Amino acid sequence: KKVLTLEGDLVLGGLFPVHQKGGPAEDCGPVNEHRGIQRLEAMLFALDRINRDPHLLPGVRLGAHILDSCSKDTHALEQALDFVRASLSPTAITGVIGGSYSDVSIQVANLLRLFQIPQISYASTSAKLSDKSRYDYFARTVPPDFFQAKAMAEILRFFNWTYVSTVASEGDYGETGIEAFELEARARNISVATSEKVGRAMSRAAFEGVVRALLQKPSARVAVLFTRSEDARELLAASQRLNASFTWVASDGWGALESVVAGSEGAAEGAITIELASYPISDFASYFQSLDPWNNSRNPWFREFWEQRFRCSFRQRDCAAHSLRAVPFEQESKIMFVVNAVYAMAHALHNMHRALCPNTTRLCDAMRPVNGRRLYKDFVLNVKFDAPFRPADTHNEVRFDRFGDGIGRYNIFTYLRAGSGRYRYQKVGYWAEGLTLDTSLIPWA
Amino acid sequence: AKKVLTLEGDLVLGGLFPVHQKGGPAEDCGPVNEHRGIQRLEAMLFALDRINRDPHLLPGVRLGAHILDSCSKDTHALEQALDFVRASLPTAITGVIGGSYSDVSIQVANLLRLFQIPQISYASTSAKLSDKSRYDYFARTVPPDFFQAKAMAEILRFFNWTYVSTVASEGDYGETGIEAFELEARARNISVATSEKVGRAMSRAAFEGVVRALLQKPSARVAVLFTRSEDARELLAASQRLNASFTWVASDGWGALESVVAGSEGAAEGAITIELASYPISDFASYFQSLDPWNNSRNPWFREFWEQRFRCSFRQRDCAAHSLRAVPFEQESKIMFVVNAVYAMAHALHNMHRALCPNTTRLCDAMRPVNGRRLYKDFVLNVKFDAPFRPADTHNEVRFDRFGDGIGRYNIFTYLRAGSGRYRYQKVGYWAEGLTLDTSLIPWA
Ligand SMILES: N[C@@]1(C(=O)O)C[C@@H](Sc2nc[nH]n2)[C@H]2[C@H](C(=O)O)[C@H]21
Ligand SMILES: N[C@@]1(C(=O)O)C[C@@H](Sc2nc[nH]n2)[C@H]2[C@H](C(=O)O)[C@H]21
Ligand SMILES: *[C@@H]1O[C@H](CO)[C@@H](O)[C@H](O)[C@H]1NC(C)=O
Repeated sequence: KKVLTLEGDLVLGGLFPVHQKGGPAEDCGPVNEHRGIQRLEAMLFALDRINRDPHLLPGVRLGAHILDSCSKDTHALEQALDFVRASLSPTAITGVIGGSYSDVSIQVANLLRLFQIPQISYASTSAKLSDKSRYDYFARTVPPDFFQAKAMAEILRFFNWTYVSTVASEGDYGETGIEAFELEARARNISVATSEKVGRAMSRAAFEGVVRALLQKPSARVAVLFTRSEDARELLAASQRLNASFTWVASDGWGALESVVAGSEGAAEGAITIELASYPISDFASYFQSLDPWNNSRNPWFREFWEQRFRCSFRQRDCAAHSLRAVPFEQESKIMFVVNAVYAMAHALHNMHRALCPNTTRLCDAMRPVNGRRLYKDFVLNVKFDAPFRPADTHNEVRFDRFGDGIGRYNIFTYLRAGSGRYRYQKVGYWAEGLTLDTSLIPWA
Repeated sequence: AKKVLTLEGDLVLGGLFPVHQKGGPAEDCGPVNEHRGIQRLEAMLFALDRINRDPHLLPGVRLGAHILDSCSKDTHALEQALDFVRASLPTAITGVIGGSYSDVSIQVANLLRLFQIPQISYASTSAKLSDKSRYDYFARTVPPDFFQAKAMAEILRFFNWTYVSTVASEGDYGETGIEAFELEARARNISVATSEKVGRAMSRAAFEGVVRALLQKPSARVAVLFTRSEDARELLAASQRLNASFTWVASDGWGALESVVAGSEGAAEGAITIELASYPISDFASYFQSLDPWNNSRNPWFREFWEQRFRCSFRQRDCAAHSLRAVPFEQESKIMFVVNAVYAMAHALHNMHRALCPNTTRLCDAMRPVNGRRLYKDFVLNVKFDAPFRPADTHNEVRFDRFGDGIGRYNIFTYLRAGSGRYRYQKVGYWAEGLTLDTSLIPWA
């Protein structure tokens, strides 16, 4: 029901999974701290900096119209009507920063393309989206899963793991993710034992059956997963439950999330996981940690996040005690992707403005209204700038390929039992046009 | 701009037919589709006319039309289907009849759902459409593909074909059809040698590539297909080209179509093919054959079809010289289902009128506008009536399960070389809650 709106000369639409998927009865579930709130605030942070950037649209203010998908594609669409309501007779949406889940980005793309509205995803990695015959107004700051699968299979060949199995979740991402793995596997002389399917509706018993099924072919110790966080979580819990031992090789969904493993550490010990290569942003941590319910009114959902986060109630008046500065900050992995995606849309508009409004620094009649086709084809796809807030070590550019995709850069991790019974994720290498490993950091190596 | 076919009435029904084929790699619409387009489109117009003369079906409420051309492309159909939702925010569409190809019905249903517009498909069989959590306003006069996939597995079993290969066309029809197939197969102790995918833009070399992949497993002489017509056609050609022999077991996409086997009669000989169980509708052939370019001004694609069918031009007064009665009439396999969908929607509107408009025969206040949620849940799903223009003997009735699905009734054919030398299809079986076969009619049996 709620929308986040910010004034500006040009309004960018946003789309985030602020809430999780609801019950069979309800549309929306509880608040998403990391993939919801933190990702939405990275958008707000980025627009704030952009609006204080002298070399980036100094005469044009970037406004916002941010929607909640509730982690369900059909819901994302009901909301997404806002972006197009004016045209079908918000006054004007210049472009959409959004889609977390591939299924959401695909659904929203199918509508946005009917209105020539450009779209940039910060998280969607299904290979389908690379097709400009169907998703001709879609671009992403992340690479497709074509390269993730290619990396996963390359790890197996290096470790001489010829017999292995697969799990994967219902949805565009997982299903189309594991086929890409199996294809790259077969090309490397890698056999598949069993190929399993997992849903969210699936209960404790059904997850145990998957683990049971993976044992039927015991010559395959290594399990390859292209699953959602909560599916990886469950399958890992089911493993500790009936004391099962697998060599997990898992996709970005699990990545280096402590939540996926928390509680089922023993079973997880030794897993090799993929996280799309990114870096933290120190300015964003400071920004997020300084947010409070009385000073962050512009976020319609922040008070709900706060009650949930600090098990308090504003009615009860027990929320003021708490503070984000006094708790351990853990930035979400794809925050870089959210900032990059916001900056990419801003660079595109600046570049469009340079070309269409030569005399004035302000929004001229040529960009009233902005032509989406022209914007996407000639400006979005042709941006080339140094990624903001990047470390001194890496020199990353924000650029789109022919298919609107990002560069196939991934970080490889291992989960290990560290000192004094603590468990942690360690960076063992990276995949950027070939595998790169340091097995010294790998315990079982 | 593209034309539309509109007819006035009190209540207006949407129509969606593949009038044209997919255009080239750079054009949206291709040549005219005589059978799946023009004939199916005319069949909806025939049903409307008959209903509008019917004194027991909406005697006071006239049914109008807004028929759109899909051009056999989901992206094109969606551009067009916007005409269906503008009045909801200016013609108000009370319900839609349409979607031939599953991709199209799914895409359109995503949009239609947002505005509460009921959709009755006459040809889309993907099981994906049976999901009410996302296609809550969709129903169809055809059965879902769980039945046809089961029917296939039962054909294998009957002939003891326990080592087979599968081929699916990329999409919601092919991929979900084979998924279901493979499960039904597994349960019957039938193993799958290899499973192949036929892409969206395949070359002749790509098609050969597929055949070579099937030739890698020499024991599997059975090739089970869930393919589009042109894919089945193209697979046979490659099979002919490589002197490759297979026992094909195929879905309604190949059906009893001569389009598919023309040129590759030898490669196709001995195949087992499915076609949904239908009968030819009586008065439609006579209706269709009595159509000419001057009396049929209501169809905006009829002149184009005339010029294509009779290889003539109105620009050179060439065409008049002809008639559809001089030439043979072959009723497109799914005409029945098109007529049945129109009536299902008319009966649903009739029964809703009886309930909400007790006193009058005209549209009362309660149905201005028609509440789509009410219409679908209370009337569309509860229709039960004798099938229109059913053979004088038959007792067939139009109804839907509680999820909008039709009931699994199939005709099984064998492609044989007749005594007279010529190649033809022959009915040898039926599937309705179990398999029935006449092996005497199958030459290799
Ligand atoms: N790459 C993604 C995609 O859906 O394409 C996969 C899913 S993984 C997930 N599903 C539920 N929780 N986590 C999500 C990831 C992200 O939002 O970081 C996107
Ligand atoms: N049952 C269908 C579905 O797509 O669900 C399968 C496809 S087969 C086809 N024929 C030509 N191109 N593709 C189409 C059939 C029909 O409209 O007769 C629907
Ligand atoms: C299939 O196998 C069974 C078991 O031997 C046999 O009785 C049956 O006749 C076979 N059917 C055909 C058509 O070969």
